[PDB]
Amino acid sequence: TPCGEGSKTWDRFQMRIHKRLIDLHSPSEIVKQITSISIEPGVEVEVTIADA
Amino acid sequence: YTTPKKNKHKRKKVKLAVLKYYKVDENGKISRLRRECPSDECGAGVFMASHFDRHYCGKCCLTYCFN
Amino acid sequence: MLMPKKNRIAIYELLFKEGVMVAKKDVHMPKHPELADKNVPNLHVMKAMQSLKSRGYVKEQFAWRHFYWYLTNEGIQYLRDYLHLPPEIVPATLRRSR
Amino acid sequence: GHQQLYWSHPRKFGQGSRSCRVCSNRHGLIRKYGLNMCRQCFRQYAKDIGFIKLD
Amino acid sequence: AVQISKKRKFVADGIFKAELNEFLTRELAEDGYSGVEVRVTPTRTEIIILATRTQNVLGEKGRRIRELTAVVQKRFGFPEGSVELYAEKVATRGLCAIAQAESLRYKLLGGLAVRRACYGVLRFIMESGAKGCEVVVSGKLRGQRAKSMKFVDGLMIHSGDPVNYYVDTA
RNA sequence: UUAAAGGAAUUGACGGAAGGGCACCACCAGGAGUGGAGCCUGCGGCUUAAUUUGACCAACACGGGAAACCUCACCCGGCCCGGACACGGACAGGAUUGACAGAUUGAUAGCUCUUUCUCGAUUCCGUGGGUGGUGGUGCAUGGCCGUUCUUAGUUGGUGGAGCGAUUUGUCUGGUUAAUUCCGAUAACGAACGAGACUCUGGCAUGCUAACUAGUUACGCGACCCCCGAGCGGUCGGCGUCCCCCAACUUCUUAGAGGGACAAGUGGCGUUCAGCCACCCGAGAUUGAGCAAUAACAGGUCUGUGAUGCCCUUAGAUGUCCGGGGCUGCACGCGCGCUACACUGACUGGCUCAGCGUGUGCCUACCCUACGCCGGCAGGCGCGGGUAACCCGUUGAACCCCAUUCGUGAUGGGGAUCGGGGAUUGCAAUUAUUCCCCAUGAACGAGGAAUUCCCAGUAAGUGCGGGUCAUAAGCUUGCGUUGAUUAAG
Ligand SMILES: [Mg+2]
Ligand SMILES: [Zn+2]
Ligand SMILES: [Zn+2]
Repeated sequence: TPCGEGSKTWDRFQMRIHKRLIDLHSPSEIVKQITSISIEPGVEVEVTIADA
Repeated sequence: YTTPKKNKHKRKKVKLAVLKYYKVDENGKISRLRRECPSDECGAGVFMASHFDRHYCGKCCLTYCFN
Repeated sequence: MLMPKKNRIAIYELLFKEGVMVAKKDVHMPKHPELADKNVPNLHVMKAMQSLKSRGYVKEQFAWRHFYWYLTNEGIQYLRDYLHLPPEIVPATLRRSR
Repeated sequence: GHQQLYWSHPRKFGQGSRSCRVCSNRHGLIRKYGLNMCRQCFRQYAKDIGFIKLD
Repeated sequence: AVQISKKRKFVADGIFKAELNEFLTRELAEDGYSGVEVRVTPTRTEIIILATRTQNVLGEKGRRIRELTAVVQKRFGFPEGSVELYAEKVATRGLCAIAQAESLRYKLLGGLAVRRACYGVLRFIMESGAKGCEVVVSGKLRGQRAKSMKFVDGLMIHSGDPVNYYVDTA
């Protein structure tokens, strides 16, 4: 409630993010053709380092 | 909304209409009437102030001791 | 406000060479991040762009909390004349992209 | 003015400094996760952040 | 700076989407704004408007993009030219509820009656292939006590989860 | 003396009017108990310089408000302009800033004053002007929330009945959690609301997958072994993605899909809708989210640059700064903890979990392992963790076994209260918190009345978020232990 008056309500905004995982052994110039292949706003993919 | 003890008014300044701080003699001769401010930016640019026994630079804020 | 004249040049030189700046409505904030070099405070950036609205020269709205700014047509030509600048030094609103 | 005692209080720990991000409520805000919104405004921006309703 | 945790990545870009929504609603109120969509790239990033009138959101040679992108750059901290907006004409102008509510704003701020304004926007959506739609105009009408008009027209669901994506509220 | 009184039909609301249904915000049957006692907290009152303020089932642990100052409006006092822009004069032969000394003050506020330098047209003054407002008015409003209202209701079109308001549709019944169905029929055909749907809870020895999860197998290491053997027992000891010097998914994580539908068998009823148990089965009512039409002069202008009007505008209701109050006590009221023991309490052993948070563009300060100093609170160095990667198999409490105490206002109770020790911080004083020793009050099961709830449910029991520098007797989630009574 934007005020303090009511009858004691409590809403539960819950946000649930999922995650998956994939290994590679590959050289990392063609890591660039892993990235730029979907525009896709609904993904958050991350690039792990290729120093090994 | 009365306030009878009368809070103080605005800071009115010196407003005295006399500078004249270079006295002229012997058909043109220069006199520093006050000592100049010895700071590391304003050598012979501005005047170090003169109280009746102490001196203090009005800009660079170093002081001359009580003598 | 105070209008220190070497510092109004500091805020006019960026408000002219781009038509944007991003002040944030909190006046007791010690430093302006976009200028960052000529020791200017957050407060005058309001209190000079108040003066640029009220002549009729700049135009603004209000964010969540930030200020944005856009130059009018009258504000463009007056500020190059204010800073002694020719009609070849131009603001970044005419054409900069390709 | 006169910078020596102008802003002399510690605006630090405690609710003198924690302001709302939206337009500065200083009564009952949410420091969790860097949201920093007023709780009255969390129903204005529930669907837009990603805090959808009970599912 | 050094990177930060994953639960605060997701409220970072969440609060990024909420803020330029609020600014562009104030910025593009008179042009039929109707939301934005973001795309994050590790290059020049990519945003679009959904404007009804793609005229006024453009300038001459793109002025009201290039200063509408620079404040996006110079507020959040995007680097030197890594973000770009685009105008885009929203399909079926009378089907997203935000757009004509911004356009019936100026049917009330234009100076018409509310009853000419409400029925006019009500028939428009209907003839734009609608299944059911309603408008409530509430507030201080002719008189002193604020009483409210509603113009429910057709059939409309209200409950369950399908009042999330069969409907759009404004 | 007065603009209605009076007639008849209609819709609502009501009746200590009849019929028929439902609810633990209702009862019966029962337990937990509050009201009795201590206390923490909230509201009234009184008192005060002020004890700022809103609300009186749907107010009274509420303003996500557990305030030391900040926040903060209220009180006492000191500064600042952060009163844009337009009008004229004062601005070049002396407009406007700043500041050391000192009697200045709460004050290293140049506030004022004596003295006197600096700043550079920025301004100051006069007048019209925005402006800011936790200033009024929620009975001018928007958004939102609350409620009758979680109970089963609401509506057109089109016909029929009626001068007409309106009505049938929306029904006698049978049944249903339910206008939910059957059927009955001047009504026929539809929309919401219910349901469906989303989440969640439960079975997948099926499917796909695992150096951030594991199991099993093996080689090594170490102990034990009647005896002395080990394919013997123990190991969260080590290694088997490091370029194979092992496979695999039961347990962990999810992802799709499968799974229950009242299907089968009987008794019922118009062999209609359906109800009653039984058999198979993990399960034969998992629990909540959303939630109609029409409304209340419900609350909030103190979340909001959502906001109309009024008020206030520099001797400011603007705003900074220090202190006081928001906490004061002959009294009453409401939530809530501990109790009032022997089913207990001590002391020492033995012991098993789930939910989840964690280092910042601003804002600088997080989770902690370990090591070493302290009888405790703690202190220093060393690390890991932006996290299924570290805290961490989260060794929680209750419990259990082992000893001490025996119905004693007692080792039950720990209020009250003295002194000392540390941590937090700009500041602990009106006790922030934590620890120690000492002090040891009522309280011996509770008047009239009243709440909450029926299956992992009430309850005992702890942990975790949120407020957080310090902070939980509050709230919101978690798991453990786990019921008596009910099908009306
Ligand atoms: Mg507000
Ligand atoms: Zn100098
Ligand atoms: Zn008043």
